[PDB]
Amino acid sequence: GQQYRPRMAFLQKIEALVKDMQNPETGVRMHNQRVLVTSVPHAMTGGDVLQWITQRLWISNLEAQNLGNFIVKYGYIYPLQDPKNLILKPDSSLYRFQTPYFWPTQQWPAEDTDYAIYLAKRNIKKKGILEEYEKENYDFLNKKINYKWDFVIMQAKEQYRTGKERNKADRYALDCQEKAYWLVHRSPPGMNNVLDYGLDRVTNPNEVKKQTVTAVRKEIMYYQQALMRSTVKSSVSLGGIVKYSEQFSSNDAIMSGCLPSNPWITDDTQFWDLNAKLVEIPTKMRVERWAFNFSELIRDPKGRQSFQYFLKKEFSGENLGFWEACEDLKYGDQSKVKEKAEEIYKLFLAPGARRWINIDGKTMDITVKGLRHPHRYVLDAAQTHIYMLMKKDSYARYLKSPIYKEMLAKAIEPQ
Amino acid sequence: NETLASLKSEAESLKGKLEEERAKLHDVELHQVAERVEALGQFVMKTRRTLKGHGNKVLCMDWCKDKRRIVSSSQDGKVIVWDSFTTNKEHAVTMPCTWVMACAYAPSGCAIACGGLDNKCSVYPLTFDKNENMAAKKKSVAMHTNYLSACSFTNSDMQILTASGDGTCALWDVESGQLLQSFHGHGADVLCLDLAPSETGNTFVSGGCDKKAMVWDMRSGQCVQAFETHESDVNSVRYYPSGDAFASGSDDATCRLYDLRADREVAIYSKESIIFGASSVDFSLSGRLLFAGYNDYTINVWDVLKGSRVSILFGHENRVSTLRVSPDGTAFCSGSWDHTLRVWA
Repeated sequence: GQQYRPRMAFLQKIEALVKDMQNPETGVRMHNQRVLVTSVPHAMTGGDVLQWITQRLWISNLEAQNLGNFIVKYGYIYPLQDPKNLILKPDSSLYRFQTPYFWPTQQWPAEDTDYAIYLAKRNIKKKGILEEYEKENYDFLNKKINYKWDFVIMQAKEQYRTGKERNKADRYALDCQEKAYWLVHRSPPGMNNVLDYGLDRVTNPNEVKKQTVTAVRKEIMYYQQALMRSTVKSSVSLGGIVKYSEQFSSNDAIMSGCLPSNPWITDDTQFWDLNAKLVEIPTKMRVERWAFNFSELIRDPKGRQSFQYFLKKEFSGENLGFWEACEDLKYGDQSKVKEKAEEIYKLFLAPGARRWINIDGKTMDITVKGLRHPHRYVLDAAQTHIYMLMKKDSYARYLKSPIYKEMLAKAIEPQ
Repeated sequence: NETLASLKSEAESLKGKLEEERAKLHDVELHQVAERVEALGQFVMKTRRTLKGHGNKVLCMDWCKDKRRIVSSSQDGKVIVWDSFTTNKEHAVTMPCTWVMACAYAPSGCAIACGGLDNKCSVYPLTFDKNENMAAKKKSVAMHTNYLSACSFTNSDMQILTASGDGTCALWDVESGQLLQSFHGHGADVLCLDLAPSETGNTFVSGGCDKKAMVWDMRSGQCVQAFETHESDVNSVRYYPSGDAFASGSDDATCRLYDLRADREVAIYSKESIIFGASSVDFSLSGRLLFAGYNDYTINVWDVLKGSRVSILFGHENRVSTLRVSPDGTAFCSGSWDHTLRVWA
C-alpha cells in the first residue's frame, strides 16, 4: 500500500511565524508574572496575538482569526483556561507558546509508548483523574503494548518522581503544557483531528535517492529534445494571453454577468434554455463568440452546423466529415482502429473515393506510408492538414458570408 | 563511477544551455504586459447551494457538460450524481473500496468514471432505470499497481486518462480495458492531471510528489515540457482556456502560472497570510480569474493577469479538497472534508 507521510510545507511556515512572534523587539506583547514560574514562557492574551497577526501580515480580522485558530489547533500556542477549546479567542484569555519539543513534525507522529507513559503518570497523580476517553485510551494501550508495560510504568514513576522537585507553580505550568500537547496529538472523541493528512504516499519524500545512469541519460534526452523545440518571446505569448482574456471577458459570467440573469443567482433557467446545445435559434452572444476563433465555431454544434452549410455550398462539405471521421478514429473504440483507418482512406482519400477530398502530395505520402502499419494516429497528419486549411481559408470567408451574417441577424437578444 | 559523473556533468551543461536559450526570449513580465488591463468590478460571490448527503470527506467532483449535474465521490466509497440546481440526487453507487479520490463525468453525460484505493478506474453508465443498479454495471477499465489519484475522459466516452500513486499516468480504451499508452517520468506519486484544450489535442499535463508538472505527448509517451519551481507537492493542474498556459496548486501554499509557448513560469500567486496547501485550482471561462481551494478550509481567488488576490471565501468547516468552475462559467463548486459541496456564484 502506502508507507510514507506526505510533505507538510506548512510546518516550517508556522514555525517562522512563531519565531517572529517571540522576537524580543517586535514580537507579541507579553505579560508580567508576579508568581515566579521558571518552567514555561510568560503568558500573552489571545487579543494581543491576534493584533500582532493582523498588523504583521496586514490582513482582515477574519483572516487573522482563521490563521490564529490554526496555530492553536496545531498546538504551537495553547490556552491557559477552557483548554478543550482550541481556538484563539480575541480577548483577554491567556495563552503560552508551546516548547519546540512539543511541536508537530512532518516525519514523526507522536508515539503510543510516549502516550502510555503520559497516561500512566497522570494516573499516578490521582487515582483516576483520568477523563473518560483517557481511561479508554489507557486500557487500549495496556493491551496493545503489553510487552512494554514494565518500561512504561518505570518511566512514568521516574518522571512523576522528578516532577516533585518543582514548586507548585512550575508543576501546574508543566502539567498544562504537556496536556496541551496530548490534546492535539490524541484528541478527545468528537473533536477535529487537525493532524489528519489523508492517505500516505508510495514514495518517501524524505528519501535522498541516488540517481542511476539510466536516470541521467533520460534527463539528457529531455534536454536534447527540449533544445530542438522552438519558443517565442514572452511579449508575444503573454500578449496573446492578455488579449485572449480581454476577448472573452464579456462571456465570463462570473466577471460580467449574463442575460437575462445567472440561474444560480436568480433561479431563472432562461439563460440555460436559450443556450441549449441544440437550440433552434442561438443567442447573439453565442453567434458573436464563433467569430473569436475557429475552435469556438467548431466546438459549438450549432456553429459547426452553420459552418458545414457554408462548406457544402462551396462543394467542400466532406472536409468536416473527414475531420470528424479522424476524430472518432483517434478517440473512439480501439479494437476497430486498423479497419477504421483503412476504410476512412478508401472513403475520403483514395483515387475515385466516394467522399473524395484533396490533400497535398506530402500529406498523402505521410498517410500512405503510415497506413502500411495502421494505428490510431495514422490519419493525424491528414486531419491537421484539413483542419488548418479550413482555419486559414474557409473560416474568415465564412465570417464574411451571408450565411454568418443572416445568423447574426436572426440571433436572439435576451434581457 | 566515472560514467555517472560525466553524464551528470553533461546533464547540468545542457540544463544551463536550455536555461540560456529560453532566457534570450524572456523580454517582459506578465505584470508589465497586463499593466493596463481593466480592473475587476466588486467581488460578490456567495454560496447558492449546499449539497449534503455524503457520509464522510468529499474528495473529488466534476461537472456534467449539461451545466447543472455534478458527480462527487467520498472517503466512504460512495459516489453521488446530483442535479445541483435543485439539489436532487439522481444516481448513487457505493464502490467496493474506500477513498474514492477520483471521479469524472463522461462528455455524453451518460457515464461516470471513478476509483481510488482499489488501484483501478471504473466506468459506470447512467440510466433512467427506476430501481437503478449501478454496482451491477461497473466496468473496470484502468489497473495500476497503487492508488488512483485522478482520472478524466478524453474527447469521447471511449477513452480515459488516469494518474496514480504508482508514479505513472496512463491512457486506456474503455471497451477493452487495454492500456493504450503509459507515461513514466514523475519521480513519485502522481496526484493530478488535465487534458489540453488545444486545437491539436495531443497533450495533457500532470503534477506530482516530485514537485514537478509535466506536459506529455499522448502519441509517444514522452514528456515534452517539464516545470520544477514548486517547493512541495503539486496537488492540482489546470490548463488556461486557450491551451497556451496552465496553472498549478501546491502544498507549498502557492499557485503558479506557466507559459507553454515561451516555456517559463510567469506568475506566482501567493500571500504571507496563506501558508497552507492549495488542493485544487480552476479558471473562470475567460481565464482572468483563478479559483483555488486550500487546506485551511478557505478559497482564494486570484487575478491571473495582475497577480493580486481578488478575494478570500470562508464557509467550509474542513479542507477544501476539490474545486471546478461550471462548464458555462456561471458558478463554481467546492468540495470539502466537511462532507459537503457548495455551489457559489
